[PDB]
Amino acid sequence: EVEVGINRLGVLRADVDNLGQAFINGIPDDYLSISRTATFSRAMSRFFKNYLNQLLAEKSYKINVIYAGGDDLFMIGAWQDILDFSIVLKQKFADFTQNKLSISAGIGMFREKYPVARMASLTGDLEDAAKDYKPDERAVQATKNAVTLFDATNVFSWDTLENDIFVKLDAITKNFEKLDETGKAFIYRLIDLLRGVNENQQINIARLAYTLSRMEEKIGKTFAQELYNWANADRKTLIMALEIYILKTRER
RNA sequence: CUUCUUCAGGUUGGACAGCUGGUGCUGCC
Ligand SMILES: Nc1ncnc2c1ncn2[C@@H]1O[C@H](COP(=O)(O)O[C@H]2[C@@H](O)[C@H](n3cnc4c(N)ncnc43)O[C@@H]2COP(=O)(O)OP(=O)(O)OP(=O)(O)O)[C@@H](O)[C@H]1O
Ligand SMILES: [Mg+2]
Ligand SMILES: [Mg+2]
Repeated sequence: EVEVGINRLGVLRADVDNLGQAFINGIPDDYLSISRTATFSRAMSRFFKNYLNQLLAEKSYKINVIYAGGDDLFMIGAWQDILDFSIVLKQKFADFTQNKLSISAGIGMFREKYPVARMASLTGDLEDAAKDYKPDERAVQATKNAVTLFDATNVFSWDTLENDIFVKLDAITKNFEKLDETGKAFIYRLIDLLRGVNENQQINIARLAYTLSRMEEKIGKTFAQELYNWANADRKTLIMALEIYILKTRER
């Protein structure tokens, strides 16, 4: 049903972080009652089932939800629908839970005949890679508040990190729709030369020099140097946002 | 039976310098 995009099947596995701990010791001991525990349980279950149904039915979503139940989530649908509903899910969970419970997800791209058992297993281990996220290896236990985006090693977050990646994605989508339609061939050049930076650095600074060299009447070099500015501090962020932009805008 | 057989300066200087278009589609689980 998509016109510009990719022919991949995206899935979502959202698991609330430390819900079992939120039941063991999350609720205050002084405010401990059977009615209050039942209220919290029913609120969470109603949230998941009912509000997932209503949130998808609010407007046209290409999602074919497999399971909501409780504390878990499975979804299969259009790849871009999975990506743009992950943010909706995180913001709705934050609003309903008042930013008290963390959630983790995992998204995988699959063909039209990929093994669905393999789909689920890969999405589960990506979910675990999102569950075991720690900015620093000093504090006990994991933050658990992360999302893996198509790879177990690509553990991004939902915080200001995801804010940055989505701001970058929106900016790139707005800017790079209308190039000269001929100089855009440098995009794959950048992608394949930034795939990993632990090796010959000569070509990276060479591409920087080439971008500086490119001089005509265009948007200018404001964003053409913002690419360089974002090409050093944010390496994995730039490659992830750029790959998301490419997959969204690929003429496939 | 004379008296120089060429000497001294400019050796390239500017202008453009790669643009446009396509850009993995079909067949199978
Ligand atoms: N009222 C109540 N219900 C359930 N467990 C309760 C309660 N009071 C105390 N406890 C204790 O908590 C743990 C729960 O462990 P578990 O039995 O594995 O059960 C599942 C699941 O049945 C239950 N669950 C899921 N959804 C709900 C809702 N909506 N309401 C109540 N209970 C619910 O919680 C467990 C889910 O396990 P995980 O998803 O793996 O936990 P996690 O948050 O994802 O951890 P992490 O991977 O992020 O680190 C028992 O000890 C029980 O006695
Ligand atoms: Mg859970
Ligand atoms: Mg669970």
